[PDB]
Amino acid sequence: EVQLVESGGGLVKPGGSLKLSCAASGFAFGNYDMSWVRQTPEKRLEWVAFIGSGGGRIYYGDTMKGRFTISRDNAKNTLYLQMSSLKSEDTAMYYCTRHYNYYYSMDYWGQGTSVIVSSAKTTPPSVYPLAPGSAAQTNSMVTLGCLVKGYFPEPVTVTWNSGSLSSGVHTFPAVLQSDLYTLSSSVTVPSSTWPSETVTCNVAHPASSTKVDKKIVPRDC
Amino acid sequence: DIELTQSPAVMSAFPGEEVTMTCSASSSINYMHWYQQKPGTSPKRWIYDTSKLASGVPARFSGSGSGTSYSLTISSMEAEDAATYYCHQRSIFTFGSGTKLEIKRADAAPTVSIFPPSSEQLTSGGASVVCFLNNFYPKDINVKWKIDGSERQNGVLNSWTDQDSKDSTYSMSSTLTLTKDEYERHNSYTCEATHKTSTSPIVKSFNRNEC
Ligand SMILES: C[C@]12CCC(=O)C=C1CC[C@@H]1[C@@H]2[C@@H](O)C[C@@]2(C)[C@H]1CC[C@]2(O)C(=O)CO
Repeated sequence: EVQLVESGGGLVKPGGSLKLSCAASGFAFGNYDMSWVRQTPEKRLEWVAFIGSGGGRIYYGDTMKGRFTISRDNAKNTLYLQMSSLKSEDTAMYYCTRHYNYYYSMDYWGQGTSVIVSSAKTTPPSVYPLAPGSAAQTNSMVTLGCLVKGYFPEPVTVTWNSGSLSSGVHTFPAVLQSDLYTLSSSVTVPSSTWPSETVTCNVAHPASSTKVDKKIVPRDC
Repeated sequence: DIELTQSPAVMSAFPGEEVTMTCSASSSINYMHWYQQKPGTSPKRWIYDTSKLASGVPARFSGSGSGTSYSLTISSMEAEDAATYYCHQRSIFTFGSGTKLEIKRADAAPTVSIFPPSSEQLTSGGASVVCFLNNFYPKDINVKWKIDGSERQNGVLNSWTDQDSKDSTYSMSSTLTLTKDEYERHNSYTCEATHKTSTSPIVKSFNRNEC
């Protein structure tokens, strides 16, 4: 029923600006106080801004220092947050939230929209098959993998045989390496089925609009 | 600045235990709220006004406190309760840093697999040696790399997954990144896992000169 849907996030250079939107449905949007909350990469949660139902009462968090401006258009059921002079500490997931009564708990939250402040530019990832090779295995099961190196920004999505190998998958959280992201994904299948049955990793990087398939072939020694 | 702190930052318990977590304020305040978060999704209202349960919250949960001290309590804990719980109050800028509740289970040793650098990465001039340690418990595990018989510490990056939603195991990758020329100067590469499931390590290796 109730829905809150954020948008407008993205990459942004230091010193720039960005306007975030939050579209509402399922309730009388003009009767409710609204807020923006942000979650930093360290998972810390910070109350950014608050606006009363009529648009005539406004508050800001301690580090906002005049660079943020919250506003709303009750006619179009939308809440906004204008950001300016953005700094590296402003990188976070930005959430649209709604208030219940006058003790200011937040009874519904949106899906979140991500904001990243840096000089880095969008970069597609390289994708490398991980066959055992000189490290051949010998059990009823074999484990294979894919290495995904050098992309920005997060995230990538990894699947195996188009999601038909779902069980036995571990896709590890990404880490920054030379200020570019890298992760690996592993899959475990019966050893009797490989290489007789093909195994492929499907890498998708929406921000660079790239999609690659790497078949896992046994190495030519 | 009224500030919140939460204790413990991390705890773990088997299903069926009583669980308690504390939220402290630098000065007295009232009407405390608690929010539950699970990986990949938004925070959810769980407890509000210190004691009221949000909709859909089982009566095993209860919130209480006053003054500068508050707490959230779970009777007969169930696996779905695993999450991060954050306190917050109407005069507070920064949410408390949260307690992460994790599921205790039986000890399990890791399935270890080593992967020599791909020929495609080598073509580009990089050399990543990848070692996977999968389906283990507890989370605390130690990985060691040996290159031609001597320990190596530079250029290693380790990454754990969140506790597995189906079996409560952890997995982790340990990756040794080297330049292609530094990779070509050595032959024996070894990834060792030392866990409290056994005093003797699990060991996987290869010689670069093979294949
Ligand atoms: C309840 C309160 C004051 C009374 C009111 O009519 C509405 C609100 C909601 C927004 C709250 C605000 C104050 O408490 C100060 C807060 C927390 C603000 C959100 C950000 C804030 O300005 C701060 O972070 C100050 O440190």
